[PDB]
Amino acid sequence: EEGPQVKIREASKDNVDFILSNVDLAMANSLRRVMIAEIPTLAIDSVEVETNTTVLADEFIAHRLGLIPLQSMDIEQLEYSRDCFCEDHCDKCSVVLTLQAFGESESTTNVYSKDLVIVSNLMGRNIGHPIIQDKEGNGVLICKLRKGQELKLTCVAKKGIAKEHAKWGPAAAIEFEYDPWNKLKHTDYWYEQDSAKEWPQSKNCEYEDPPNEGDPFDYKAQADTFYMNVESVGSIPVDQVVVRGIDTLQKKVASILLALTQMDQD
Amino acid sequence: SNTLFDDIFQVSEVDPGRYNKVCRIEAASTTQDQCKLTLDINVELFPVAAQDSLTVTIASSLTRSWRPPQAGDRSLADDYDYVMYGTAYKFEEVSKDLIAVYYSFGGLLMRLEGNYRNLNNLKQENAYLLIRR
Amino acid sequence: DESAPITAEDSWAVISAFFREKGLVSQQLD
Amino acid sequence: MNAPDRFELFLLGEGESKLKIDPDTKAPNAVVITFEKEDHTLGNLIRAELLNDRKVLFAAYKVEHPFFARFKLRIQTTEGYDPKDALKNACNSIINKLGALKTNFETEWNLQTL
Amino acid sequence: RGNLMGKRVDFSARTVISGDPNLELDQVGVPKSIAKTLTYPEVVTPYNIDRLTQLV
Amino acid sequence: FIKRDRMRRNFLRMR
Amino acid sequence: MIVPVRCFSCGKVVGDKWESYLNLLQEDELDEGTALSRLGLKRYCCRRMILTHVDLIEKFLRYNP
Amino acid sequence: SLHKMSMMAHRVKVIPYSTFRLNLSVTSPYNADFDGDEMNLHVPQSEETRAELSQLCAVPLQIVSPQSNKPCMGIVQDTLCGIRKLTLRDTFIELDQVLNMLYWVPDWDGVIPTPAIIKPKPLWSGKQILSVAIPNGIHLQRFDEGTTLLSPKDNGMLIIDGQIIFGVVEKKTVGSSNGGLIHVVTREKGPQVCAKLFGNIQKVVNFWLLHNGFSTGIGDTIADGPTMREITETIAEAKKKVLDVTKEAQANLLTAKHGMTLRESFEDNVVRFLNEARDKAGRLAEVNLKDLNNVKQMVMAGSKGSFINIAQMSACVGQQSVEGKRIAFGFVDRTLPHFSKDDYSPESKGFVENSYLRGLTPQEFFFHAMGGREGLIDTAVKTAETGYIQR
Amino acid sequence: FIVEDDESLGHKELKVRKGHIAKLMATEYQDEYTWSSLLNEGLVEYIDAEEEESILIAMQPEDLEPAEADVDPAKRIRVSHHATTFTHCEIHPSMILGVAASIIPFPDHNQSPRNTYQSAMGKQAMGVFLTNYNVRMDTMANILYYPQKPLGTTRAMEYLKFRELPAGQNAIVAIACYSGYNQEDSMIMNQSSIDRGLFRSLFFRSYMDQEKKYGMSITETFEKPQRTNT
Amino acid sequence: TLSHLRRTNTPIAKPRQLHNTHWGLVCPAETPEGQACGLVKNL
Amino acid sequence: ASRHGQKGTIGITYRREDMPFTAEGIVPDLIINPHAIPSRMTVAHLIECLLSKVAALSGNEGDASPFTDITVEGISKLLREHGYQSRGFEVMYNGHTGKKLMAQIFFGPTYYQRLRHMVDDKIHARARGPMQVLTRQPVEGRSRDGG
RNA sequence: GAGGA
Ligand SMILES: [Mg+2]
Ligand SMILES: [Zn+2]
Ligand SMILES: [Zn+2]
Repeated sequence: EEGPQVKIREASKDNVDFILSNVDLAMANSLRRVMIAEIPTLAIDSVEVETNTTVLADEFIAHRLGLIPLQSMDIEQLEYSRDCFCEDHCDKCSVVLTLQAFGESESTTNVYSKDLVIVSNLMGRNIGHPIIQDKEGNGVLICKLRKGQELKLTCVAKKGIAKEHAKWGPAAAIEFEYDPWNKLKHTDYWYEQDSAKEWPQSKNCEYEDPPNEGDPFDYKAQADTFYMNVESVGSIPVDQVVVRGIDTLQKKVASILLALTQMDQD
Repeated sequence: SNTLFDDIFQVSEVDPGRYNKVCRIEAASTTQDQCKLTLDINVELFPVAAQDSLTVTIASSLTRSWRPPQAGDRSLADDYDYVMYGTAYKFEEVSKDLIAVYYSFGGLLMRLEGNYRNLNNLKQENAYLLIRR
Repeated sequence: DESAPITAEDSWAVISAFFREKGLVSQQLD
Repeated sequence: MNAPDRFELFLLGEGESKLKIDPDTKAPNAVVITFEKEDHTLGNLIRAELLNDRKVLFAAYKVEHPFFARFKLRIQTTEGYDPKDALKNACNSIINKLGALKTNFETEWNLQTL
Repeated sequence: RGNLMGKRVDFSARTVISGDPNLELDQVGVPKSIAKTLTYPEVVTPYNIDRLTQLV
Repeated sequence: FIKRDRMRRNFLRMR
Repeated sequence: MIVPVRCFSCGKVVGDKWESYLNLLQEDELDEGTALSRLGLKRYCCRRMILTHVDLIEKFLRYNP
Repeated sequence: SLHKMSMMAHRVKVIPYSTFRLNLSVTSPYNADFDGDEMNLHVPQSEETRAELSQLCAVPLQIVSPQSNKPCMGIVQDTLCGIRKLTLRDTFIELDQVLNMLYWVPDWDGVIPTPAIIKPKPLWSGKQILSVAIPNGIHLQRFDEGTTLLSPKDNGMLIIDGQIIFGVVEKKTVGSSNGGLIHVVTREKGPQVCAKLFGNIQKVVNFWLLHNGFSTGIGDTIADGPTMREITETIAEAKKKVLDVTKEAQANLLTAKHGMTLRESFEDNVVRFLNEARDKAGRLAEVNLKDLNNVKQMVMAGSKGSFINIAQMSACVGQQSVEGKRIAFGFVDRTLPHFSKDDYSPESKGFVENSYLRGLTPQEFFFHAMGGREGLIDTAVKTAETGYIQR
Repeated sequence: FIVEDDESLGHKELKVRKGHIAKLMATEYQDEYTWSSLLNEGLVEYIDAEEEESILIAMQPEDLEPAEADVDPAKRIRVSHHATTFTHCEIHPSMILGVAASIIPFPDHNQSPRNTYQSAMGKQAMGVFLTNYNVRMDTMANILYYPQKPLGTTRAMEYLKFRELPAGQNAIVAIACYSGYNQEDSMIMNQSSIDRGLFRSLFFRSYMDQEKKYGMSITETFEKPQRTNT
Repeated sequence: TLSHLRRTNTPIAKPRQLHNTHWGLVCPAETPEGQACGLVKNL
Repeated sequence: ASRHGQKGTIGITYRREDMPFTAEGIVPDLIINPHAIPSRMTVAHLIECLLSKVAALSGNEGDASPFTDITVEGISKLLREHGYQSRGFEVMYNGHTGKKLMAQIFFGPTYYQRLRHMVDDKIHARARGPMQVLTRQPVEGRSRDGG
């Protein structure tokens, strides 16, 4: 509005493409980076491999478990473990998953994320169902079982952010761009014969008029109007991803403000 | 303080010597046949062709960590399309009546000829170069 | 044709004929 | 085994209050501020915001060493304008812009069908 | 040549090095665990006795 | 150009 | 061994696409360029992750115990 | 350790992450690179031991080496390459980035130098912001080659205060050269100032480079078409001259210069022709490169590479040689079974012609392998020798 | 290969022709006509260093002896056929390389010492060394987590089973001076990408021990010790 | 491992050189540079 | 180490955002300094990176065999056809600021093999531990607490 | 044996 304008070019199940205009480059980039990094969510964090006989080392498996996106829409109702006083986890700060698999078949028995089963009480919070983008309905391929191999373990999922460990990222690489015509001359084109031909012009070049070469380089101009595309890993609806990124950034700034209040306090 | 020197110049020639935004200007004082001038320009910010025509004076006024042009009180010799600032570094004397002064503008260089430019262009890191059309 | 000459590409077939009846440690075993 | 635990890339320590003001000496009406558990995310943002201000004479920041989640920030205002005030105003402006953006995007998001 | 003109000594350490452009020319970034091991014997004077007490 | 593993079909189809 | 989840750089989940990828190859005879593009792996940070995987866990699964 | 310089004293900064980390300019004395090298650290145990260290063996004391009475340290690759670019005449820096750069200098007094341009957009040249790092008083005037107080080529170097006036900073000024800046600053303000100088220059330039970026890639080595076929025909001329000499020799008309065999005379002539050819092509390639070509920049700045590397990566790898004389008839009267006998044509005896870009034909490849192994052997022997000699 | 004349020394020729290739491919895909057969029909021939002294090999089958007959400038400068009385043609030149060298992509564009260094290093790379590692019990095993076959391969790597037991991963590398933290070699690695699992690896170490070697009554025993005058 | 199984040694004339006759028989590249450079060879 | 000659060790790790990122949102996982190249002249390194980029785009296998007829020109043509700068350069964006970089970046996949000797087997420090028998100097070998 | 550099 008075600040930024957003014009969504396109929205999907997993992507929004939108123009971010009437903003400053720094704000955009910070938004970019917070969405990548600082917006919290839920992920497996500790595995009690009660038994395993597969051909995979446990910590290998536990690692893969960490990476499995989980339903984390209302993560906010959950508490960081370092805040819950309970002895290391409870239902206010954790969700317990479990897993049993056994190679009953003669052929290979796959073990999919969907085989995970919630045990802890959700208290009616839309949390923790492993995300299943797969059309066939079974999520990530966790492990394979031959015949007698049995895998049986329980996991704990916890609120965390991508700074601690990438598994918490709803990230799913974000696109970003501005001045597709290089009118700002923020970059200079390496070239053998002609910068014009040798550089494939971006798809966004249409949304802005080509530079008229008969114009002096405008130095007054500054970079606004950023073309961004956010892909979501799925643990959070895309729109929710960008909204929460905005909100998180705002929260941390407000925190700075509060710290100033404490300083002026005493 | 004021104009330490003023004049106008017919740009004889302009060369983009291996640079993108900087060209070396060759101009002669229309007035003092023995006054001439070589100068580099950020032509990107201030395009120039041959026989062109420019912004004037060797000012000295309009220490003191440079402050942003807080455009409440911005009233300098802010009357030109080009204002550079820089330092004299040699006063080589071409002939008995021909003194040349060498100014450096952050690496942009400049040189002047005559003798009526007499010792008012003295060794002064201060100088705000301009000379007119 | 079948008596036709050989393009440099073909040689890889020949190579694979080798290494099928030789292995890579042929000499040790032999 | 000499790796620092990664949670302290965002966790204030003990006496590591988020801020630590320090009056600069080199120039008048200037200050140097240290943020713990931060990085360019917040820095570059606030910095540009300050730069927007008219009464700010100088504003820059730096992350001294990437092993550490700090960054110093140095402000310098014209006279009669306390630095911490300029900081407050920058934060407020940023927050308002963010709030606007939030509502506006939420709007345009409702503008979709998927 | 092996035990007199040169020997093997205590109070030393060895590791891979890595450049760093945020270190003063004469500095060196000894990793913490090493510093947890090498020591230097101070002498208790009135100048440090408090500080040394804190250390111990 | 690249290394092609579809030549198994080529001979199998050509045979 | 088994497919990795989450293309290393990009982060996108890929641990589920493996089965479908193989299917496309066998049953649809498809060309893996188009196969990848079918699964949606647009940028090569993920295309690499799938295309070049090697599924040793098969050959592990053949030791009886 | 072949140096007093190989052991120096340092101040300890305790950090995480098990490697030893150390500033970058200090690599050349230790002659180390971070490709997995390791270094040992010794802890003095007593008061005068550490006094000895900090007063005799501290690094800044060692900046000027008695070995050649020129400084033994200097600015190096990334910084060296950047600082040239930053200090080109074309560079200009907008305000905000200027402010950040300043703040990076630890000793910046807190004064914002007046921008070199106040025309309506305040712009600072690079040289100014660099000069903020240089302590006041230095002079260092050089007049490199054709400099004329207007340095149209911007070469030379001239600083008339702790503030630089014209000239592009590069190896000859800020490297480890003789009359270089490091020299001067040592002699003037003592080691502490010089070390602080290293620190300041590094920080500023690294920041700027980081935000300006710099990379190189395959396209850097590609020469222009016309240039390419010109190279080719140059090589062809060389071949022709060799052939003419050969025909004459086999007509027994070659006149052996005194003091050497007819055969030796011929062989030398051929080798000379071939080397002249390689270099002719090298100059062609080098000349053709535009200034944005990153390799040309790493050369101009002198931080890496040399003309010969350009020549080999783009024009012609040129003659291979084992023990100075070119490739010898290992087989009876021919270097490789792929040849007839008694062929003295340049490629029969090892004149690699394609560039490293075009790749080597299998002969050339093999010949080059022979040459390279000779290189490896010589290096291995030479270090053991020089080690024993030095002992 | 064994060069020969045909209707003409023109049109001189490898004895082996596309028919034999077809038969070979057929045997290959049958999964009847094996390399030994090539031997017996005398299309291929074993040559040692001594005999090499008296032959005249051609490098590439076709171009070296089609006949005496516009060129892509990027292509290297091949010499010519230039001769007629060949007697053999190399099978494929890339076979002069040994095992380790065959891993290198485009080794014909590198400076030879580099090739040698790689040949040496390649024996350090982590990777799966055997498919049954979890059954072997030996000292010091290193296994990569998620190997990947290279994108740029060489034909020979097929015969080394390399693309089934690869020894590295394909990183998205970027050549740049980013923050000077990567100069004077190496480099910066994406931390998050590591968390995703990049270049992880398993390490296995085996400790061996047995009961007494010697002593009729000196008989070392395995058990949990205590303060039993221990 | 594979490389190991095809290695080759020479005890103790320029034996460290790469002679032409090695063409096609010994890898022109692979050799443990060091003291043994040129002695140890591979097929 | 790459597959040519470039030994190297890590020497800092950045989180994802801090790395430069291109407009498509790709972010390298390995940044090596350009100064490595010219001195060593490992052209094949660059060529492999280019070729592999093309392969990954098009879903193929990079035929890097030595003495073939593949040229750089062909690879580049393909790469252009997939819609990238025909030499692998890419406009990239600084991670900290989000601003474009003035110089474009060579960028592509490339096969890298992790060598042994992690540091944890080299780190080593002695502060008066055990000594030999014969000469009563410090014992040797880091495994044996040597000096 | 190993071996990095
Ligand atoms: Mg080294
Ligand atoms: Zn709890
Ligand atoms: Zn990806």
